[PDB]
Amino acid sequence: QAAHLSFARLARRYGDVFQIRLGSCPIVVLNGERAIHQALVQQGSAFADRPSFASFRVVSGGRSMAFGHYSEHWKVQRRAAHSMMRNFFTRQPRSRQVLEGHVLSEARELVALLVRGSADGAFLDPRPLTVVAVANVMSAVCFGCRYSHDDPEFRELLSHNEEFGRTVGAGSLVDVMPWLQYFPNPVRTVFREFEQLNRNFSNFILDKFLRHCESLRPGAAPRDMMDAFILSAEKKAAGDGARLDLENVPATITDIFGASQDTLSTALQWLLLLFTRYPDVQTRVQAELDQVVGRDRLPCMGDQPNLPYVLAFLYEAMRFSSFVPVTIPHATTANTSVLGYHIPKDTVVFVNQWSVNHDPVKWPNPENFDPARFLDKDGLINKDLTSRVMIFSVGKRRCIGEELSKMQLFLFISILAHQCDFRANPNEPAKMNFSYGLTIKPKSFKVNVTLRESMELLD
Ligand code: HEM
Ligand SMILES: [N-]=[N+]=N[C@H]1CC[C@@H](c2cc(=O)c3ccc4ccccc4c3o2)CC1
Repeated sequence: QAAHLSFARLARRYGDVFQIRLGSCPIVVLNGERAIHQALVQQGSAFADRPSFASFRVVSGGRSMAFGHYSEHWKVQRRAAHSMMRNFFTRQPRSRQVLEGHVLSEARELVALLVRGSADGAFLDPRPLTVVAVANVMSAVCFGCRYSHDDPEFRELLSHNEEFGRTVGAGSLVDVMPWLQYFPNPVRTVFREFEQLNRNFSNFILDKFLRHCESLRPGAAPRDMMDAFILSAEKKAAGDGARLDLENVPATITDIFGASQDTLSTALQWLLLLFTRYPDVQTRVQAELDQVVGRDRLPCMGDQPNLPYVLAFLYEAMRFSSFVPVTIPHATTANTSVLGYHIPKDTVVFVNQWSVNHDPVKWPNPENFDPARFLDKDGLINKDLTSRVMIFSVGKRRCIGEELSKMQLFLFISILAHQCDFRANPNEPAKMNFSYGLTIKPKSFKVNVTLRESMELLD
């Protein structure tokens, strides 16, 4: 009973394009490959605008990029994030290394703690470790300051993600039915909780905005991304390519932290769930890692073209999961048409990512987890097929960390596979249930982690 599912069904009789009406507001639901790539690439900028949904106006003081309406103050606000998304990593040799280093740093902590909780045949919820973990990499990049797995106030700040999904997830009732906010019942709850955890993110980050402003005394080289965005805006204040005004630097860092922490936490959940619930893909990835790099030395980002399965799993996991099944709802700039069907200006729009990744005219074994799906005859990755899984979206509103988030999940499992052993609790029958909202996060699932051969992570 999650919205990604029910649109491909509605599509079958009514069209790859059709239009539901949620409460009052009119949704157009793009479900093909052909639908989406027409709409968002070929008619892009005609769909690059966001709903007039006022939960979006809650996010990051209303100055969010994720949820912001498409315009020229938004142009430079995306242009400045991405060209920081692209610039930070790669400006000079080893730009990636300091990032790479955090993943290893944290990977060593994860397998330490995963193994810690799991001794004596035990099993444990890997959830609250993989978010402390994933959020540290991004807090070391953004704020130059990781957080311990002791800190209950940090773990707090992270323990409300299922809320932020639900509220602004496509399929929802907090924006499109304003009549529901006068009385107790799920839809009243789910939004009031939502306004709470946005307060606590934008209070947690405008916080780091002050102290970094307190830090950077003109004779300086930016020692953070928080810094780098302020150096960016303090250079667009007292003189004259992509540079914000300060007033949006709190908001734009918030989106880049809040995004990553939630999604990359999910992604890294799902992969463990695919090793536990498909033992023999764990085996392959775990083997091919061994041969290509060795037991002798733990694996690094160099190894990537030389690891065709660990990509071919990464990608099938992406597809099968489709853990972002419906992108942050788009809206229209001017008029348009998709597969003929004429779609009026400012109409609300959804984008079904699960209906690119599960169309069985394009994707044969659609609900089978099959990584080796992505594999050439002589055994290679096959760039042709692999570049058609829809999960980061496309055209004007596509994801800007895609580049980064791939390099974070690759390492993270290239360590975890190569260092640890993952067991599904055999006493867990009725299947791995979920909890849908923007993202598809597994419900409490339990895993036993033994070390393969000592700890090589210790520097
Ligand atoms: C596996 C990891 C990730 C996935 C699957 C993912 C997926 C997505 C999706 C589906 C969207 C919406 C696209 C649309 O509405 O057209 C999006 C937007 C966004 N993502 Fe991600 N994302 C991931 C990681 C990250 C990370 C690490 C960051 C930090 C850079 C990030 C920052 C953003 C931002 C700022 C937006 C808003 C872009 C915009 O509205 O124009 N994402 N992402
Ligand atoms: N999968 N997927 N999609 C994207 C992932 C997350 C992106 C995002 C952007 C923000 O600005 C933001 C802000 C405060 C948040 C507070 C708690 C949790 C999350 C937050 C958050 O998340 C938007 C959608």
